[PDB]
Amino acid sequence: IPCTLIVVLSWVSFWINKDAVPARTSLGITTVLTMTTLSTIARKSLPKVSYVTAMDLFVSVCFIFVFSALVEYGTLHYFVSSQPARAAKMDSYARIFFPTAFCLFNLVYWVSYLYL
Amino acid sequence: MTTINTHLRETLPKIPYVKAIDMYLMGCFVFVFMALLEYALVNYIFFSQPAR
Ligand SMILES: C=C(C)[C@@H]1[C@H]2OC(=O)[C@@H]1[C@]1(O)C[C@H]3O[C@]34C(=O)O[C@H]2[C@]14C
Repeated sequence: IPCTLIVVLSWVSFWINKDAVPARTSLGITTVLTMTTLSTIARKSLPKVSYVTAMDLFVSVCFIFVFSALVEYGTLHYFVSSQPARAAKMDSYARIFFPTAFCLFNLVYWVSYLYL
Repeated sequence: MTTINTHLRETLPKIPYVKAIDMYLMGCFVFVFMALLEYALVNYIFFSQPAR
């Protein structure tokens, strides 16, 4: 529940205007902070096994997703100066690309790990 | 970097030598520190001449 909440939280940065640079950077980096804090707390439960479980895989995919949102905004801010025609429809693409990719990830993960 | 340093320091004994993970964390910390210091230096000379 908290990791999916943090991912949906990182999603909300797309609805902010692309001109308010401190706003979107602060949202993204604060989200990486909370995801980092949340990662270590969950991992303590089980021992220091060297293989991946279905729970550190989950938090790893969530951390890369938050990271992906932040670096995507980075490329957006880099590209708004070079060509606005490509950076105009980036947020409209992200608003539909991130939730669908996450729901498909959730679908494949939960089906593949509840079939076993 | 500081929060991960604490969450790493809560696990090991107090050994005086530097471990490999300590060297890697210090290298990463120094790289982030140098990036921020580099931004400071490029923010200082920014007004005198914008080419630099
Ligand atoms: C992005 C900003 C404004 C700063 C940065 O750090 C700060 O201290 C500022 C703050 O506004 C308040 C604090 O939560 C912050 C954070 O850690 O990241 C950011 C947040 C949001």
